[PDB]
Amino acid sequence: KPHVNIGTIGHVDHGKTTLTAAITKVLHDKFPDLNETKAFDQIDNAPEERQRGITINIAHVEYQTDKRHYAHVDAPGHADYIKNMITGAAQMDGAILVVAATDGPMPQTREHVLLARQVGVPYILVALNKADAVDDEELLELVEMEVRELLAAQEFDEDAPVVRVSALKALEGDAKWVASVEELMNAVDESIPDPVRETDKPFLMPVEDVFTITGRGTVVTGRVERGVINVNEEVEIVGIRPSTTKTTVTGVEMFRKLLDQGQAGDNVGLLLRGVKREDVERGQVVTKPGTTTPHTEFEGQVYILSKDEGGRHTPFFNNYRPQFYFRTTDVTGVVTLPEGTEMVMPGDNTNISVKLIQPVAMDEGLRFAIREGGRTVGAGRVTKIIK
Ligand SMILES: Nc1nc2c(ncn2[C@@H]2O[C@H](COP(=O)(O)OP(=O)(O)O)[C@@H](O)[C@H]2O)c(=O)[nH]1
Ligand SMILES: [Mg+2]
Repeated sequence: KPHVNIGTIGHVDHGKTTLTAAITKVLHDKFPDLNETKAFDQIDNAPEERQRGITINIAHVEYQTDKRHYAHVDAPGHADYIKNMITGAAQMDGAILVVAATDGPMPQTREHVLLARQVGVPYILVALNKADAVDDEELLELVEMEVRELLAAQEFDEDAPVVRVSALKALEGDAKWVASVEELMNAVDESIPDPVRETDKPFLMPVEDVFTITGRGTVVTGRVERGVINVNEEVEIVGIRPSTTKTTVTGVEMFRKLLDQGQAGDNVGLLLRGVKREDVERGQVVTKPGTTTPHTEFEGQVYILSKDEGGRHTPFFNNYRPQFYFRTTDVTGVVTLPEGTEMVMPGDNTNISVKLIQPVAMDEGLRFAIREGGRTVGAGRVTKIIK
């Protein structure tokens, strides 16, 4: 019964919210287990979400098929999709592209799929909507060519399936189009690959602080993001200071217990053999040995907080010196703007190149904040690393 994060993406007036309403409905009349059929009113008039200091407008919805339980996310505004995806309100494990068969792919449709590659969304599949209105069959055929050629150039594939649906007629109970969105949810079931168990990910916990206890005890604290660790297994601290450390954890303890295994998500304290207190910093990470290494230069995709959200006032140029909150620490780096971009306004999303004065353990698809002395001015995700 795996849990999966998906969402509808596409142009405005193309019927993303309708299909989301149809999807939840089609499974609620067809399942006692599936949650309340949500109506267009409460999905379209989406609530307001504030995460990491950024304001969003996101509609969360849950439903489950017989193969997976899903966590669906929809937004009203296009910019909200820019916000959500880059700032991770939906660490999406799949995505449903919505292409209205009347218009076809529009700038956002390309912009959404493009941005899907920037944040590492593994799969995108297509829901050819509004087929209740298109007479011509060979027009529909071509509408599939433009898309499948949009998804092919953005490193996706022919493997991804296009499903002609009607988000309206299925929503209105028409058994011919109700079955159409039914096939979608089976494609959704099989096409999107199974998202890895956060337990089965390789071990990773960011360091939060460090103290001296007993005589030989130098505890490190943090909440495990990835994986689990067995007591006395070698770990690897990763580069707030320039070097790469290596030590064998000798005791893990959560609250009253002193476990031999800490799970992903647990607030845990790790006692270590072979380093002292002055060898560990916030933002350092205790990885499984050799799984991850710390880089210094990378290529990211960042969203800048706008005037209305308390974002930066002056636009910034190359050789911009902010801090980058990679995990539990603010590391200062310098910017180079992409060829063609001379200035970054508030509001603007952009690709970006960054050189850090520090080394930081990082992988692609890692959220980070951009701050002016603690005050966050933006956020983003790693897209490409260099050196
Ligand atoms: N005929 C038809 N109209 C649709 C369909 N899906 C959505 N619409 C229309 O599209 C309009 C906006 O739908 P909505 O889901 O809010 O679009 P989005 O949120 O921008 O993706 C509504 O007035 C619907 O009547 C469909 O499958 N068939
Ligand atoms: Mg919408």
